[PDB]
Amino acid sequence: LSTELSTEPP
Amino acid sequence: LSKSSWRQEWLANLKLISVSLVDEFPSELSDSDRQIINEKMQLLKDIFANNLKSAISNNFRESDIIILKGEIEDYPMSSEIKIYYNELQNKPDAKKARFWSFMKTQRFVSNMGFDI
Ligand SMILES: [Cl-]
Ligand SMILES: [Cl-]
Repeated sequence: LSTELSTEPP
Repeated sequence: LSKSSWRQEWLANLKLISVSLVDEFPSELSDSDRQIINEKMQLLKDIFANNLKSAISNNFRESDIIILKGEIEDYPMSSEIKIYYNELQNKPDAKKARFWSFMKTQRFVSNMGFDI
């Protein structure tokens, strides 16, 4: 899975 | 991105993700503490399988998300999960898996619309 999507919301 | 757009992008990805929930407790705990963590892990397994629609994997090396029973830094050097984590951190081009503590996972799932 790609590392671009953050676990924490914007 | 807004929180709404962030949630929809995660949901689309979670349908195409394999999740592993590890067996290993990183440190010495009482029977009561282990039971409390295990009950929380079981609830997280149900949220990932039924609500987030991810595949549950029995092999942490065949997973995109790895749910831990503590923080990764708390696992001993001899631990299989810790070895695999260290091996992934050293390879810049390697396939990336996320290693999430059960507290980080609880916060994530709550940010997805399933407050636990
Ligand atoms: Cl934790
Ligand atoms: Cl945390």
